[PDB]
Amino acid sequence: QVQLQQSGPELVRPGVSVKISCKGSGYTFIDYAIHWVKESHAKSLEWIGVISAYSGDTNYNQKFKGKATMTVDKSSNTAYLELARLTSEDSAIYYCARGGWLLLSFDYWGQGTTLTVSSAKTTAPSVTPLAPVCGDTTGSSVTLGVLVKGYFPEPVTLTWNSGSLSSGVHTFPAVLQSDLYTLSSSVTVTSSTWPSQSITCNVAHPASSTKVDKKI
Amino acid sequence: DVVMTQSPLSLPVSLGDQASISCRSSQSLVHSNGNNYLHWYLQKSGQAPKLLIYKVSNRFSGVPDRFSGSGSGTDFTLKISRVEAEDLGVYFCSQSTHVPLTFGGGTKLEIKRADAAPTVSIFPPSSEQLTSGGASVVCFLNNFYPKDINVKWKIDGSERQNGVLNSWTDQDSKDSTYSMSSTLTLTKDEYERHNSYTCEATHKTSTSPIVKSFNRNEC
Repeated sequence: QVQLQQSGPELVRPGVSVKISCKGSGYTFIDYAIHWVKESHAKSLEWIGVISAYSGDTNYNQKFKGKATMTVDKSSNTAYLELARLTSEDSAIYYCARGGWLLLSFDYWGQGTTLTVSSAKTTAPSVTPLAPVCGDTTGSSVTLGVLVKGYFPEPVTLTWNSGSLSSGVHTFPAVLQSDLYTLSSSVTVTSSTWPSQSITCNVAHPASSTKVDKKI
Repeated sequence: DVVMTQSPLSLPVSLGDQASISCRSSQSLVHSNGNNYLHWYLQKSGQAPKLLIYKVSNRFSGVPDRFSGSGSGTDFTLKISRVEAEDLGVYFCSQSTHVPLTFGGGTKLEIKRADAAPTVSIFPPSSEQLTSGGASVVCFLNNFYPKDINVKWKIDGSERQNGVLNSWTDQDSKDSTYSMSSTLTLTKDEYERHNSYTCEATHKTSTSPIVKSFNRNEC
């Protein structure tokens, strides 16, 4: 089957350079061309250029020239996109696509990459427990939560009672504040079964971390 | 630069139902050899866009028999007869007839269910964060629909607010509702100079705003 094996993901600092690949298989490499697309957190997709076959090489979309540079390697089926003068404004997912003629356009894509451009150092979270709403707000079902604020990089794991409380949980998308991230999750359960001290919040941040209990 | 405008951005459809998406371009996409080089791609959460239709009407390999393609030059429409579970996602369209290529804005197709009012919950600062010196107040407005809501923080009646961090979930797999969290962060200093802290939400399930607040920590 045709397949394009891009290889990412990158976490890098400002003003640096990164070259990211696209390896094609299942087809005659020199009978097509590789296009590259930017997937913004603003989520519309954006074409930056094409190299090989029909072409507007080096890099070539009004926005991206001089910024990105595109190169090839027929001996080992790999394309190369090179971004440099990197900023946070360049954190995105970069796709590589086979540019097909009249059996029209992008018929195969890459998995995407993900590049995170930050100045923040590896920072372990401060996780602290959210106990029952106003304190007088426990009548029929209660909701409790845990704040995981201030860590770098992603991700973080967060469960409630080892994995056994899954119903009614809601964990949020990590949002970014000022170089570091924050996450929250809430569990709602029946009022008669807590304050037993039967609920513990479990957080794991791979650069070494661990879990808090909702007391009384 | 052919701007492709596509509407609607959001389309709540019941499964089983039929849907249609408009895609439109500022310059005719009919090339000198005669073809409209318009295309539709589907990007599912967390996957890479996949082609779904090319030219205007051509289905790609193993695309289910239920998607049509129609158009010419500046107006084009995708239609699906029975919307199915594996069809929720963002549809895109592109034009290859002119360089550079442009992608339309996207149309996220969601499930259409009934109005549900958020359950709102406010939490005071963790007695062990004060010890650090920060003071966050978190507020969850869980399980509501439609997605439109606006949450406001009031400290002692005033809504002076800027230190807010909001986060939102996508449409739940079971009840098809959403959930949001709002966090107003302050310092232990700022925080211990005030009394009440309110959280209030505006959603079409109530003509009165939903309010939640508590009192204390000062002097």
